[PDB]
Amino acid sequence: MVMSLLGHYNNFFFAAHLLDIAMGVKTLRTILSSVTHNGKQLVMTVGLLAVVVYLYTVVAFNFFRKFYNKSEDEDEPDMKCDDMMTCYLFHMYVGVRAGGGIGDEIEDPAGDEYELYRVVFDITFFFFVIVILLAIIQGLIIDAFG
Amino acid sequence: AESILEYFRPYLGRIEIMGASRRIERIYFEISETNRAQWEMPQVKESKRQFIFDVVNEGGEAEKMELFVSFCEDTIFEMQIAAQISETAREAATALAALLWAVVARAGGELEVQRVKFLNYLSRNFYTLRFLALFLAFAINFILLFYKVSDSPPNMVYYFLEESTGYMEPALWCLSLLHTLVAFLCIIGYNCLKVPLVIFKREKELARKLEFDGLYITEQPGDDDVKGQWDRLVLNTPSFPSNYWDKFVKRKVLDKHGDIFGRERIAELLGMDLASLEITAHNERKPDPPPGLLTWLMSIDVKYQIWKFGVIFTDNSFLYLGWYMVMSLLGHYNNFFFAAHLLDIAMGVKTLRTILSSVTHNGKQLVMTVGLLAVVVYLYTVVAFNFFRKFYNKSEDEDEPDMKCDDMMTCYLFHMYVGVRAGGGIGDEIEDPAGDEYELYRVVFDITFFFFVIVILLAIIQGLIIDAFGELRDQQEQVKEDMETKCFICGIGSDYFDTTPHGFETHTLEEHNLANYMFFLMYLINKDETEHTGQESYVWKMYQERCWDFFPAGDCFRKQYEDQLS
Ligand SMILES: Nc1ncnc2c1ncn2[C@@H]1O[C@H](COP(=O)(O)OP(=O)(O)OP(=O)(O)O)[C@@H](O)[C@H]1O
Ligand SMILES: [Ca+2]
Repeated sequence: MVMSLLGHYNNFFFAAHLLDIAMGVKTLRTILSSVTHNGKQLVMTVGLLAVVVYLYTVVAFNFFRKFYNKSEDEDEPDMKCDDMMTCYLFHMYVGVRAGGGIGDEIEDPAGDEYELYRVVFDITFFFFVIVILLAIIQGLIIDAFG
Repeated sequence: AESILEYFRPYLGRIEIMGASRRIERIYFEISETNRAQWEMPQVKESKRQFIFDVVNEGGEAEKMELFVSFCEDTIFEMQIAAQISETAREAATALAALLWAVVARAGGELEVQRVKFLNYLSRNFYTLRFLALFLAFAINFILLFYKVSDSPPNMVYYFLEESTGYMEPALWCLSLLHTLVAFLCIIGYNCLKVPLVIFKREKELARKLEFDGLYITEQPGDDDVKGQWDRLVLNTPSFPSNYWDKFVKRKVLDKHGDIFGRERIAELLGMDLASLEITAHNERKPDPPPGLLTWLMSIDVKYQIWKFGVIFTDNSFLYLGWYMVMSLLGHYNNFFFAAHLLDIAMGVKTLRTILSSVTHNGKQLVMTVGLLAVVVYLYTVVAFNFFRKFYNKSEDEDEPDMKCDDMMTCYLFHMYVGVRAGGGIGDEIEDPAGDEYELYRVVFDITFFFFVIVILLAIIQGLIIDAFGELRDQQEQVKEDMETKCFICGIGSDYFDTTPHGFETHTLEEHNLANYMFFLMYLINKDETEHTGQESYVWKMYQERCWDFFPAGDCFRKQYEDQLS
């Protein structure tokens, strides 16, 4: 009722009705219920992913400052390593997505210093929050529907 | 007589044993109310849960009852030990952090006496100290989330830039000072509370091994286990049974094997030399030596102290707490070392401990699979090292100082670091094979590389870790459910008891209940041997002789008397 009434506010609020109804045929209601059926462990797993990404953020904050830049010529006003908050946001928003961890969006480690101290960082980041953690999260929701 | 029966319902306790008649018999006794009151303690219930999960899951049906009786013997110990208790980004960050914390809390000479008075307070409330430690770690990390680095001091300076509010800067200092103390309190509480359990367990196990076996006198020590060797340094001490009840157990071993072997050798191996003095001590009377308080108390068994310290340090929980200590201490090195605490604690809620254990649960094949992936990538590296040199370059104009094909080491590193990741094998990061030469000799290389180390090998590795977690969940579910379809004492399930309504509740609540035996074992202790009934002494004799035939194991008063009582 209230959304239908607010629809006459000259807006698209009518676009929020289809949903509620679309979920009338069970085979979709079960899907919608699967999200919260097993959420008590889903929230813990999400928290674990968040703390692992934060751990990597603080590891790379005071060791790999000179890599996190967006490669702008003659000036680098954008550095995602100076503040802890911006670095954490950048990791949590870019590294999780992408194919492969934060090895596709930062400078090449071809430089002599810390090369072997960052190749392992990239590999373990790709191995611990992409091929296991996201796999587990996707598995939990899909398996509950089954 | 309904009223008296109802009043006396929570005291009478039924058990069922068989023996000397080859038929099931009933027993009755009185359950003291203090024991029932102390039964529902926070530690006791979780210990029972852990014990039942361990017994049902780790395989049984042969030593099950022996482990049951052993658990009873151990749990009596802390039932005793319980006696000593008498008296913008910031807007988003706060909202998200509060949600995470909320769900975690939803599932998380005469002057020396005052020292003991204050120290006994820690053992009473021990879990809350750990709760406070987790809370402090959370708060200090959330404060840490506001750091910044500048090229000049306010040579890089890690100056902490707070918000417009000038507060919360010294709060970091005070919280850092407070966290170390509230973790040291946890350490002291653990050293005061839990270590008697493990010490007593080891003492009891050694006493059982010596009494009913000659592993340290007759045949040989196993000489292959650190636990089975480090204990050789305590046999000579005069105070070996420090916490076990049998404080004169040394007599039994020499009385059982001191004749078949060298009696002097036996009486010298176990310390306690000159057994004539021990024999003649109980001849005239019991003298009372004068007290030597605070004068000769320094003289203590050095060997026993060393052995106890070894048993302490070989443990895992205490080592974990000490690791927490050392990291907290190193935190005051003006660093982020406080960021390594959240973890250890975060893994407190099981549903995460199972995930953490799944990584190493099946690692014995995981390492082999990783090695196989490494050798396959190396094989492709040596295949492409002497055939496809002119492709591996980073496309720099007018000069190519960077070639990842010249050295074998650089080529292998480049493959192992780039090709595995990426979507598709090494076909997205090197030159196009459109050139006429070797085109069909490299298209197949790219395709097979994408097919053999990406869509199979990584899939297998991801499958192994994920599936193990599923197996762990299934194991926990099965250990929860199996106990709901059997009795853990009877050798039969719920199907036969379900022929009548509430049959299983009747077979589990008033008949053998897994808790009536708990009261029975310590009720036998209180009543002197002269007052034992015609059956109490019967079971007590076997219990002292370690024969578990008196458990029913197959039928409980109903299969025997089906026709007479249906
Ligand atoms: N032989 C048995 N002894 C005890 N409980 C049994 C037995 N067989 C089945 N059960 C089931 O186990 C329940 C008690 O054991 P459980 O491990 O669940 O105890 P708990 O976790 O302390 O809590 P609660 O007693 O409320 O279930 C009984 O209520 C019954 O449903
Ligand atoms: Ca008598």
